[PDB]
Amino acid sequence: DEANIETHGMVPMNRLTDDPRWLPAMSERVTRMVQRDRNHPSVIIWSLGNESGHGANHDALYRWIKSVDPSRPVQYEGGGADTTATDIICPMYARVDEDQPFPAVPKWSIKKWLSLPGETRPLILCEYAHAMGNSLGGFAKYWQAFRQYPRLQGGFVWDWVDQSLIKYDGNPWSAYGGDFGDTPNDRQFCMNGLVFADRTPH
Amino acid sequence: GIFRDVSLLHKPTTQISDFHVATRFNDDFSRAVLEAEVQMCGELRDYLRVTVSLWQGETQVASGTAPFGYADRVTLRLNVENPKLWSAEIPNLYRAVVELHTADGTLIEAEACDVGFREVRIENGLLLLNGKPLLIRGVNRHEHHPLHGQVMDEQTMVQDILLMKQNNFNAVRCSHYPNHPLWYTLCDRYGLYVVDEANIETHGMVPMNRLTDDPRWLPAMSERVTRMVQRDRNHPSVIIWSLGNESGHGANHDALYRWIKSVDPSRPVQYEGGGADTTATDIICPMYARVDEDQPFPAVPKWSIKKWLSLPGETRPLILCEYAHAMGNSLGGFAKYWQAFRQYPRLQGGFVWDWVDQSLIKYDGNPWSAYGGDFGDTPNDRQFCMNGLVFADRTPH
Repeated sequence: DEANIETHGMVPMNRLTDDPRWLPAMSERVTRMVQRDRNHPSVIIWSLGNESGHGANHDALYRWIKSVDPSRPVQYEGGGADTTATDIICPMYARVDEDQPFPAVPKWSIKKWLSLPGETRPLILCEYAHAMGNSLGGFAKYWQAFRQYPRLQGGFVWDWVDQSLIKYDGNPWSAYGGDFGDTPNDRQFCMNGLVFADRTPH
Repeated sequence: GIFRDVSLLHKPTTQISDFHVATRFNDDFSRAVLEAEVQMCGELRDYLRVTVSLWQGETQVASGTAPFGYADRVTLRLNVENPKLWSAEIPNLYRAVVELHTADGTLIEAEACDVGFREVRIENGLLLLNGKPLLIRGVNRHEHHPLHGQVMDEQTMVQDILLMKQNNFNAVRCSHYPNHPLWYTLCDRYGLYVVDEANIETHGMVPMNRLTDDPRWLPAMSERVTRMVQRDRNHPSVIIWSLGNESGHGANHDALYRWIKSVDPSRPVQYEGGGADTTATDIICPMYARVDEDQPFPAVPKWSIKKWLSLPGETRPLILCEYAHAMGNSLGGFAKYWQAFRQYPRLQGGFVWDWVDQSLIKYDGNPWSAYGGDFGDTPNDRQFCMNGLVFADRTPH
C-alpha cells in the first residue's frame, strides 16, 4: 500500500515535507490509510510515498506507523531511499552494474548499494524495467541479480495497465497527453502498460 | 639446516628485558602520545633509571625519565606534536632510544628501535590507515634464493624491496612464516605495509582442522604465534597479524586470535581458514574467490567476492588472501579484479601470489632452472613451484 503523497514538481523536492505546517495533511493522508487497511493480511508493506523528498514529516509518520502497526515493514523511496525513514531500501531505476552517482540522490549499482558500509536492510526495487511498448529489457540481467543476491528481493515492473483514453475520430483510437488540446503535457510517457487498456496482452 | 645468522650477545647482569612502543592519536592526528612501556630484569636498585628519548634524525624532539616501579616495569608517556605520520608513500622514521642509566647518569645499557606513527583500525567495514581507507596491492614474497636456498641476505632483500616499490606494490605478506628480522626494518625504512603470518600450515592433514581443534597442540600453536607477536610488535610496518593460511578452523585459532587481540589491540587479525568468515578473523581473506562466478563448495565455499560482501550480517572488510596466480604468462583477470577493487569500497585489494620463483639451479655445467622432481624427489608437484613475478635471479617476467 502507498499513501497518497506526491510532490515531485516542487523545487526542491522536500520543500513541503520538511515544513511542519503540512504535518496535519500528511498525517491525515497516512494514518487514515493505515487505519482503514490494517486488518487485511495481503497488505505487507506500508509505503509513505514515492520520492517525495526526505524531510522530518516522513520520519515522524514512519515512527507513527511503526508504533501503531509493528507487524509490517515500512518502505519509502525518497531522499536516496536509504534514510532513517525507510525499512526496505527501495530506489528507483537503480541499474545492475552501471553506477549513476547523482548529487544527494545517487543511483548506485544495486550490488554496490547492497555492499554499502553499515547497511543491513534488504533492497527491493521501487520501480524498474520500464515497459514502454517493445521494452522490458535487461529483465533477465535484473532477474539474474535477483536470484544470485540473497538480500536483493525483486522489484515492481512499472506499470500494469496502459493509461490510454478512447478518442473518436467515430473509430476509437488510443490517445495520450496532448491529444485533447491539453498543455503542458507529456506525450506518450503515459503508455507503459504490460497490457492494453482493454486488457489485450502486450 | 641453519638457514639464518648465528650471533653471540653479551649483556650485563642487570639488563633491559622487553619493551613495547605503542601509539595513540587524537581526531586530527596533530597531537599524539608515545607509550614506551619498558621492563628489566635482575637485581633492582633504587638508583636505577630509564630514559626514553625521541630523535627525529639527529635532533631530539621528546624525552622522559623515570625510576623503576611490577617492580621491574616502568611506564613512560611522551607527548608528540604535529608528528610526521607513517605510510607506504612516506616512510617517516623516529629513532626512539631506551636507556638503562644510573642515578648519577653513567650508562649501563642502551637499546633503540625505529618507531613510526600510524594507526590501523576497523570501522564501518573499512580498514583505515591514518584516517584513510587502504588499497592493498599486495604480494606473497616467498623466502627463496637461487644459489643459497632459504638463506637471505641484505642485498637480495633490498633489491626485492626496490623492484616491489617500482611496480606500485605497497603490501607484502611473508608466506607463510615470519621473515628475516632485517626485512621488517627495511620495510619501515622504505615504506611497505606487511602482513605477518604465523608459521602454521597443516593443509595435507585429513580433515584440515584435525590438529587445530585438539587442545594438545595449543602449546605448540601458542608458541609459534606468541613468539612472532612479541618479536615483531614494535615495527610500524606490520599492520595485520595473520594466524595462518587455511589451517582449518578449530578452537585453538579462536583462542590465539583472542590472545592477540588482548595483547596488541592496535592491529586487525586476519585468518583465512574455515571459510575465512569465522569468529577467528577480523579481515575476511578467502583464497581465489572469483569476481562474478560462484564456487559453492561444502563447508568451504568460494562465493563471488561481491556476494561475499553482500552476505547477511557481514560487516568486516574483504581483502583477497591469495589471487591472480602468476604462473608464467598469466596474471589474467587482474583488471577485472582491479575494476572490482576500485568499484567496491569494502573490497580492499589482494596479494598477487607470488613474488620470487622458487627455482633451484641445476647443472647439466650449464645452469638450468629446475622444479620438483628434477632432483629425483618423489612425490613432487612438478612446475607448481614456478609462480614468480620475477625469476630467481630477479629478471623481470
